[PDB]
Amino acid sequence: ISLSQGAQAAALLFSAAMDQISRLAELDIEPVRLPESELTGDSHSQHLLLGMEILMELYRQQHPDWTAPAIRQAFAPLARAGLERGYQEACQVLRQLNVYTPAVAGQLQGLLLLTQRLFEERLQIA
Amino acid sequence: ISLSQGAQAAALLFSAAMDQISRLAELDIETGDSHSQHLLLGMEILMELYRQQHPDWTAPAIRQAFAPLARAGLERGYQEACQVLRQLNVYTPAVAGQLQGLLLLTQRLFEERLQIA
Repeated sequence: ISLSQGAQAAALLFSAAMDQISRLAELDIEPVRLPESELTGDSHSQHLLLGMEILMELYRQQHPDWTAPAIRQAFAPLARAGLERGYQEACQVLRQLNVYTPAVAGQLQGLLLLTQRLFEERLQIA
Repeated sequence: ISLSQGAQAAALLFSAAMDQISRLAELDIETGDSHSQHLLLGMEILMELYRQQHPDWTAPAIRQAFAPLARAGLERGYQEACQVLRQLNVYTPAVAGQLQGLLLLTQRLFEERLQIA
């Protein structure tokens, strides 16, 4: 039942490549932040946010008729939903890989929470 | 080290979340398996964006340009993915072959895409 070790492989490739390419194509968008953010991210969260940026950006392009606010309004819950689900899937794989230690569970959780809040902040940028 | 398995759990969350969000937001263009599809949809998005960063260039002009960057991109990705899989002592003959499988396939499929449309 170890399609689980297939999933992990593919994820590693996905994440590394999306990085490498995004960098090489100079798509590397400067991380968008609240000028007075009290929060400090790490590279993991930063990767994640840059990811969500692209998704939003393309969502925007795909909805020309829609206003800027409506666009943020609509995209916000899908992004939250996507991330919480993403997380749930990432956890399942790890439980299944029998590597879901209390340490790793806590680190991954912290990362979700960090990312959610950072995105909440990003969405406030008018 | 804890360091590596972090980079792992992060990669999981990244991949999955990008998967989820792209589906939920209906970002799409209307043979393969999910892992390649995922990667493809990955690259198509990036290219699509890269397109928009050069409104002035022609369509072939951007395919010409983006292709090598996608190729170089995957290879690097693949190396880095082998790194962690080794660091974690979890790089089975089976796993390695599976991964190399996914590299080549994706790789080809993207080439077939460039010839199309």
